[PDB]
Amino acid sequence: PQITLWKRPLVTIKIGGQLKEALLDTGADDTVIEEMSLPGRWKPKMIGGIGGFIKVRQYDQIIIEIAGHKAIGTVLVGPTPVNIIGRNLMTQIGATLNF
Amino acid sequence: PQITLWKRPLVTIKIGGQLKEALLDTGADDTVIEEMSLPGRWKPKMIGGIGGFIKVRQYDQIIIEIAGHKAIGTVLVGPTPVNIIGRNLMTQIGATLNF
Ligand SMILES: CC(C)CN(C[C@@H](O)[C@H](Cc1ccccc1)NC(=O)O[C@H]1CO[C@H]2OCC[C@H]21)S(=O)(=O)c1ccc(N)cc1
Ligand SMILES: [Cl-]
Ligand SMILES: [Cl-]
Ligand code: NA
Repeated sequence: PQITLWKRPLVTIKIGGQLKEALLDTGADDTVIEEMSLPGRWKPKMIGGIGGFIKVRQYDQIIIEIAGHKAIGTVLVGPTPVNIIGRNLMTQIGATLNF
Repeated sequence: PQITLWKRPLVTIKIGGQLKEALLDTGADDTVIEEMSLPGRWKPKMIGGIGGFIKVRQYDQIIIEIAGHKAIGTVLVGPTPVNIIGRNLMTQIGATLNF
């Protein structure tokens, strides 16, 4: 699609067998999801934004379906106030900003 | 232009006669820039990101060039780690997300 920015660019994702809503966020380097279980190994990470840092679990090689488009990559899991799809996965679905 | 997301989508802005770099950020409702002087009165605002909230100064009807496009609108000033152009001004320059 072409998604205008009058409202938050929310999309449906599928991750870990679960359907969720997430924000397409060009200002996020990494994808960060609210607490949930994911399979395999993880390692701890700190990520920072406005407000400061939160501690997250970094899971690699996670498949996510984003608006119907499959992508694989790193997913960070932790106490984010919103599920955010970052550039690491947006590149994989061919997302661009146009003006 | 068409901006891919392999790198941070940084653009040049001009505000108060000064060039700055800023991030086109679809996950930001609001434009928030690092401390600087702007004309007129400001109003209080709290914004919440990853990390928690911060207090900012809200300036309305500020003239700002973004990647060579004129916008006039609300600019928040506060301790953001990076200058961020949010949806409020990205809509003024006609930006969309496409995939
Ligand atoms: C501040 C940016 C440089 C970085 N952020 C992404 C940004 O899009 C967040 C993403 C976001 C969105 C909602 C809540 C928390 C974080 N937006 C944000 O803080 O926007 C604030 C300004 O406008 C407001 O509208 C949204 C909250 C306000 S971040 O959420 O801190 C972040 C940092 C690292 C990663 N990997 C992923 C996300
Ligand atoms: Cl990745
Ligand atoms: Cl590409
Ligand atoms: Na893994």
